Amino acid sequence: LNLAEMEKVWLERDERALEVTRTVSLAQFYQALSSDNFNLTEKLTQFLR
Amino acid sequence: LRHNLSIDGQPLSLAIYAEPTDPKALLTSMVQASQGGSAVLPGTLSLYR
Repeated sequence: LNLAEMEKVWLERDERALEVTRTVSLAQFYQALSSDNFNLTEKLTQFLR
Repeated sequence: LRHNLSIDGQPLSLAIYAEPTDPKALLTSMVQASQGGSAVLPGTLSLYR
């Protein structure tokens, strides 16, 4: 009975959620950061040096 | 002499047996009842097939 209740809740409150894909660039994100905005590849090359 | 008995009081006429009515049998029978159905709940349409 508990399993049937679980299945009933699942099949009633089931909702096909909207699927959204977002592309994020780390360089642009770090360059447009609100607090610490900096050049990602410049900092990477400096740290590698 | 008045009560029509013997010399020792024995009745001169034999008392009737007075056969009883005797008991009778008893009977029982079946009893039925009727009911209706429950209200049909509108099934929440899922997404499955």
